[PDB]
Amino acid sequence: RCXHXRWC
Amino acid sequence: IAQARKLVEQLKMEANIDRIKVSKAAADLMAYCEAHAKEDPLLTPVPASENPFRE
Amino acid sequence: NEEKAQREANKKIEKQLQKDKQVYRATHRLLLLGIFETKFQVDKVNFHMFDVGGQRDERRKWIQCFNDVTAIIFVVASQTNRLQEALNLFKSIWNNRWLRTISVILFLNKQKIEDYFPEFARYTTPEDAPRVTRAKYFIRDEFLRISTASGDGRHYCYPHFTCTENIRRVFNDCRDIIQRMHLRQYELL
Amino acid sequence: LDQLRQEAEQLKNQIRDARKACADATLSQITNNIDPVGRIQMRTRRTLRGHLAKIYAMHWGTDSRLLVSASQDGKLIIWDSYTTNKVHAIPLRSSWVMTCAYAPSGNYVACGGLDNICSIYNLKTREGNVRVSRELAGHTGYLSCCRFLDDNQIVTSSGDTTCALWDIETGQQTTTFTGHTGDVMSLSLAPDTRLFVSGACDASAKLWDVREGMCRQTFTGHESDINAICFFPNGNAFATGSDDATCRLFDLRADQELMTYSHDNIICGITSVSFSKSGRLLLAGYDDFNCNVWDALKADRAGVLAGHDNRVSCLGVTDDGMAVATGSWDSFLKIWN
Amino acid sequence: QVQLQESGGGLVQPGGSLRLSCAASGFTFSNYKMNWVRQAPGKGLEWVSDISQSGASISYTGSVKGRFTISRDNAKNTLYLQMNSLKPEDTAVYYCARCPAPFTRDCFDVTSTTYAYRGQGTQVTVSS
Amino acid sequence: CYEQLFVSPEVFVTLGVISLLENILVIVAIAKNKNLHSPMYFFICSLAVADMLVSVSNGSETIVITLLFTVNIDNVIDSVICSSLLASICSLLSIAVDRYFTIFYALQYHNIMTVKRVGIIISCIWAACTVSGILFIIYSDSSAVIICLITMFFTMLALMASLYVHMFLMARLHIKRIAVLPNMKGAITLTILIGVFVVCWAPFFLHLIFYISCPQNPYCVCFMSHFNLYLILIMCNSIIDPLIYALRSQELRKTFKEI
Ligand SMILES: [Ca+2]
Repeated sequence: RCXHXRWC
Repeated sequence: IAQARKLVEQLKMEANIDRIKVSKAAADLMAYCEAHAKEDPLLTPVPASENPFRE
Repeated sequence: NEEKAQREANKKIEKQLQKDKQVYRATHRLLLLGIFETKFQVDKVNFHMFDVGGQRDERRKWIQCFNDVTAIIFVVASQTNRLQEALNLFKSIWNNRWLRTISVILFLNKQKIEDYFPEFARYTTPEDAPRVTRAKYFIRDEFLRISTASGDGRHYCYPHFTCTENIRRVFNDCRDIIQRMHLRQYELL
Repeated sequence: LDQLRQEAEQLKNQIRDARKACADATLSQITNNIDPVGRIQMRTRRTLRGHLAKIYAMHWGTDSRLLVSASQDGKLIIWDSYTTNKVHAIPLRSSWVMTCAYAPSGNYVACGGLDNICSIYNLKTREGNVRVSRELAGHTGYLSCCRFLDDNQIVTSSGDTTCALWDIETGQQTTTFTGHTGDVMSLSLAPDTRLFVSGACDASAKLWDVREGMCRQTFTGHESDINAICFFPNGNAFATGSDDATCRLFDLRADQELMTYSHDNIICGITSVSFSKSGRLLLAGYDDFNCNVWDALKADRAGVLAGHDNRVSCLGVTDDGMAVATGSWDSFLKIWN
Repeated sequence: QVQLQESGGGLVQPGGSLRLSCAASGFTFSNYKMNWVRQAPGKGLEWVSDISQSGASISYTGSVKGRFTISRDNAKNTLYLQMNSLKPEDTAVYYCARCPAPFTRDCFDVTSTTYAYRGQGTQVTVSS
Repeated sequence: CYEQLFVSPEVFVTLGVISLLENILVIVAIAKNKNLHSPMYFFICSLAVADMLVSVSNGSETIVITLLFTVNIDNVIDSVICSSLLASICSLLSIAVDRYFTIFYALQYHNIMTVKRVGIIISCIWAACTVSGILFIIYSDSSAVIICLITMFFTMLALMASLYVHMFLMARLHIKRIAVLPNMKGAITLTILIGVFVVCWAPFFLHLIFYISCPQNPYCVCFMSHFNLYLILIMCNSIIDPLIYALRSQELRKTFKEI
């Protein structure tokens, strides 16, 4: 699950 | 000659006018400001209730 | 109840003032000096040129009116030494407290000088540019010396030699004034 | 010619000796004992915005509520100061307007400028639509100031060095006031409206008799051009604002200067001048973008109005003396209280 | 009251010299830029020279350049013009005019026929 | 490069507030100054609101992760961030286009760029950015969304660059004519305007390209490991934007000094 933003 | 004669006719007319002392002129200006002091709302600010601008 | 009718009237005025705001900013004002207002269109661009023919030769007060004008069109003819009188007038307008942001489109029309200007004796024609051209460009540079002295990049002088195409010159020069004004604002110039 | 110049200079010396004879004590010596006014701190209560271009002049109505203002975009807006609402907006034939006046009746408004014409606008009418009623075309120079006496009479000062009393019904000059050598920049009517003073670009102020139609007294003291002139409410004095960065108070009966309102810090000229209702305060508009409040009697500076970002062109005080309105080249009116 | 008085004119031989003085009163002399202007018989008013407030920035017309020198005293409110090697086309009434406003760079209407801050003028004649 | 660089939950909020405050004053300076009611300063005001949202939305999201239905709250904050990004890039383009019209349509400008059209354009941008943002987050798992975001950025970077270079060439053409009378400033300002945009934004869209092109390549994963560091560069942009656009005008800087 991306910690921040998206598409990490 | 036309502009020169007009200046002399004017100067000679205002040369003969009665002048009152500057002391009397000052006292009369000081007397008016003292008498009408309370009437002036810029000098002494009026309460916000009686002020037309902002309440 | 009465305050509601006053808002309605205020709304009509502000709606009209919005239409006038666009017509005012769209129109480019010009001052012509060597009482009539002229409005013309070139390439669907509105110009409003004021002539100061019906005023006295004492200019120092009514000149202040044109502190927001797009450009002043300064016309000069090439006994009393009228050329130096024109240089002095240009210098006053250029260094004026309220006109020091206004550009000047210069028009030198009608085409000895050594007697009235001793600096001409040693003057040489610019390479960028005949006793006619030596004179023409001497008088041009005489006006440009004043414009480059105190400018500070806020306003420039646009010289031209007059004798039909004069309307197009004022159009192109006004474009440059607006361009240079914005380019300086964005810090590209 | 050489003789009349010697005769002219002879009379000027006689007038100077008569003016120095009646001078014994200065206004400062009499006003040294009376207590100072203190700090007059005043704030923008209203900001009237609508004008596109710089505002050249404004004038209050006699109701002390409605005020008219003129701008160089060619519009003449009558405001409601209390509510900030616009009552009328008048498009002008000539965009270059320098003066506007509000009739004491409140029925008409006058304005003119570089067009050399004074346009009277009827605000009433049966239609309820604002239209130009009469156009006064006599002056050969730009109109600097105009002021109504009643609905049918109006005085105008122009750049052709002359003032003119008009009859609006017939639309022709009743009297011409010749004397000034420079452009006449401002007018001021006495409370009795039987006299008026005018300040011109010859650094001279002249008192005129409206009924007879000749100059009575010529006041000198300013170095440069007098831009603004205003009658002291008493009607026996007036204040003049000049380009020499000084305001001066003159007495009509003493026929000489009383006081000078100048500070070393101030080097810019005075555009506008107006008294308070009592007259104790003298407000002057400068071209450093701020207005200075002067103690008329003591000469010391009372306070400052620092609202405008551009040149302050005009400055009005209401008849009831509640407010002060400043017009500016930034295209904003500001009501101070 | 602003008052300017010119003195030092008269009849001089061609190639001769004169010194025009201008007594100023009714204003702070040091706050104002000063000018000389002449009006030749049957001609218009033409600017001659000007001098800055301090007396640093000086300018002339081409006709007078190298022959005329403008100098001002501030302790004494006087303006001078030293005229050297005069020729008959210099014959004119020389006026002493100050710029309308103090401290300002621009100088307007000094040759405007009706200008207020201009003296009575002094007569200079260059004849044989 | 198996693990991803951890940036403190506190380095996000701090750049979040320093940005937020700096952006509000820029709006107030334009709101409280009627002389700054030109079409130019409305596009700068559009960027000020866009930049303000990026900092708050990314800031607000670092607090929710620290404290903590989570999928919903999470999809809402992302939609606000994604909408804030596109609005920020569009606002930068809008300023560039506006400026281009003031030089190359100098005499026709006020007939073209009217208060009504400026209002429509800004409103139409924000509407297209919000709808775009919501749609991208719903179909985030889809590949097409990433390709569209990359194409969007590189087209708007190309145009922004092209517009400013052409404005510089016209400025250089004027300097040649002014110099003939009896250049570096233009180069420096251009390098800053384009440089700051590229250095701050490009890393994020380079990450997206490596996220599609090479998910498994060892040299790509090491780049994609610094995703937070690229998000910090995106916020750094919103902090710097006010300095290089709004505060560069004398009138707006005078109002900022007053407040
Ligand atoms: Ca997320």
